[PDB]
Parts: sequence; structure tokens; C-alpha cells
Amino acid sequence: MPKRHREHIRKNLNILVEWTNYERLAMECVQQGILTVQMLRNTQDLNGKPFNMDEKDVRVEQHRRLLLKITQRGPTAYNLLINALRNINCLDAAVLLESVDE
Amino acid sequence: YQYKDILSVFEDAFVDNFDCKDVQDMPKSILSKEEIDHIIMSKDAVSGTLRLFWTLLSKQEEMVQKFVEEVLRINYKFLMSPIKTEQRQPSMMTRMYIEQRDRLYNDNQVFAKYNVSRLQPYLKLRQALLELRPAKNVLIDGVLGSGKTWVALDVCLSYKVQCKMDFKIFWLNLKNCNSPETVLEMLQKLLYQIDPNWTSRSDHSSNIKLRIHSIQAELRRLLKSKPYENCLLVLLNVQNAKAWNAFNLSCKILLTTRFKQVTDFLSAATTTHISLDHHSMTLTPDEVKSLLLKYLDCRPQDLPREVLTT
Repeated sequence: MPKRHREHIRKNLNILVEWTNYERLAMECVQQGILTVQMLRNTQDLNGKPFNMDEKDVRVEQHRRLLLKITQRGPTAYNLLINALRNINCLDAAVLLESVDE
Repeated sequence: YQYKDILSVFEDAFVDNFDCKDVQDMPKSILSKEEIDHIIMSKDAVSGTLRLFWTLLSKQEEMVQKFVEEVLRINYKFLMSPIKTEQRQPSMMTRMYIEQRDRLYNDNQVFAKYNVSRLQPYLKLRQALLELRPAKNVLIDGVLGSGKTWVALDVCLSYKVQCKMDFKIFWLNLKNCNSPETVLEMLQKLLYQIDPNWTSRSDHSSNIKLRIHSIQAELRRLLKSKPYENCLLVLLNVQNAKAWNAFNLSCKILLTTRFKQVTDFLSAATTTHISLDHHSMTLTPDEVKSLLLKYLDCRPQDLPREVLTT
């Protein structure tokens, strides 16, 4: 997909990571065929250094990690995200996702 | 055609999207065991992907097809298409890049094969290239025979370098250029490699120096032409700042200073200066063992060497 989608996903990391749950999004995306075991393990995992800092932002950062991974996936995967988010029913983020396009 | 040549083009894609951390499905034969390790400790993708390319090119031409054709198809979905669309069709600019690059191997035949990539400097030099203004120049200085020629060619080879530089790169070795005749033929050959055309009527034996002024003016005029806006004229082993004093015609030149006088003559502001006699500039023990493996060519017997000399 075009770089405009990249700037949208990076600039809207906060709203996307806050509207959406971590585990539900992970299970949805992996059951969407978006991820394999190795890449989901990598995305969930972190440096291990952030173990010292507060867990409160750890999973969120991991959730942030998810975005940083899915921007890597093919142009239609974002549409899959559009689909996957509707499986989440987290449409508040979906409208913002679709706002930049068309 | 080939796969290895087309690899060097789109480093930007891999640094942008590819990550070796999630790609650890190594076939034993496609890699040398440790590099599905050493890439990771060597940062994420700025150096990890560069050394990935270096290692990938280290082997022969088949495991790269293995990488693109089965290793890549499991996880990367953007990434099938570019190689299939690049391997066969081969665009016009890729063709000229590989032509110039095969030329750059052609005129070396020693470093062209016996090279060992010294990452960290190369990592800290092409940035000045991607910045270099049409008037500035880059200085690199270090110990005699520091691979200054080696590293210059190493960095030059970066596809980014040819691509921005508009693939026009030209070399001059400043050997015995300490006489106001020793540069005349230098200017002549520079003209000829620029163009084998010359108005030989202006030759006046009255002033070899007035003649050098005339040729500098003429070659400067040729410089300020639409294609030659960014033509790379590197000077090798600058004998003295006097030689450069002729070689100053508002170009994206760059110099590998060999002597302290030469490198200290230049202004650090108007001319960026990079060292080699520096702790981080020098070679890692990994670099040294890679070189002794390039030469001795014995992995099991590599351990039989001590730890000395740099």
C-alpha cells in the first residue's frame, strides 16, 4: 500500500492501540491468517529490557508492536484489518482508519 | 540473468519493512549458522540488512533463489513480486548501474574479489554522500594502506551511491602529482574519460600553468552541463594540498587524504573530515578473522591464528 497508509498507521498508533484490546486483536489477526507462530512470538515479545519498567505500558507497547508489524503486510491486509476490526466490533478505530482514504 | 546483482537495488525495502528478527526459518545451507545470530546483535536493519546482503552475496547464486522462492513466500507478501518483476524484465537504470558496477569490478580484479566489508566506517561515510552538495567534498584519512582505496570502493559500490550520484563516478589516483606537469596529463585523461574530444589548438608551451588554467576553465564548463551536474571525481592518495589546489571546480568531489598536511589543510566546515586512526574506525576482531578467512580460506584452521596486527 502507499506510504500515506504508513504515515497514517504510525501517526494513529495511539488511538489504534487505545481503542483496541490486545489479546482479542491478537487472536483475531492470527485467526485471520495474518500472522504465523514465529512472527506472533516476535511481536508479542520485546527487548526484555522493558521488564524493568512498569508492566502497564508493556502489553500496550506490545500492542503498539502489532501495528508496527501489520504495516509490513500486503496492501490488502489493511483491508483485512478493516475486516478484522469489524470482528473486534471496535468500529471507533475503524472509522478513523477509513477516514484518511477515499 | 542473475539474482545477486538485483539484490543490491532495493535495500530500502528491507530496511523499511523486512526484519530478520521475525525471519528465523533458516535452511542450514542458505546461511553460515552464526549469521542468523550476528545480524541480530548488529542492530535491527540499518546494518543487519546490509550484512545480510553481504553474507547473501558471499555464497554462490543458488541459495539466493532459494531465499526468494521459498524462504520469502512463507511470511513476506509484498516481497514475492519485486524479485520476479526484477529478475527477468531488468529496468533501464538497473542495467546501467550493473554495467558501471561490472566495470568497477573489471578495473580492480583484486579488491574486486579479496574485499572484506568494513561496516562501521562504510556506515559512517555514505551519509556524507547522501548529503554531499554539488560543491562540497568528503575527506577520509588514516594509516598508509588502510584500505582507504578498499573502503572507498566499498562505499562507492552502495547502490544508493550510484543512484543519487546518477551513476557517473570517476576515479583519479594522485601518484607523483607534485609538479606543474604531473597534473597536465591528469587533466587530459579526465577530459577524455569525460569526453574523448579536445580542441588541441590552445596548447601553448609558453605557460604550462596558463594552460592548466585554461583546461580547468574548459572542464568546469563541461561540468556545468545537465548530465554532469553530479559527476563523481574522487582523488586517490592526495600527495599534497597543492594538487587539490588545481582540483577545485565546484564539484561533488571527495578525497582520501593520505598525509596529515593534506587533511589538516582543509576546512572541517566546508569539507567534512572522517578519520580512520580511530578506535571505532578500525577493524573488529570479527573483521580481522573475516579477512584472514578471505585469504587463508580455512574455517576449521582459522582458530590456529593468534590475535595481533590490524
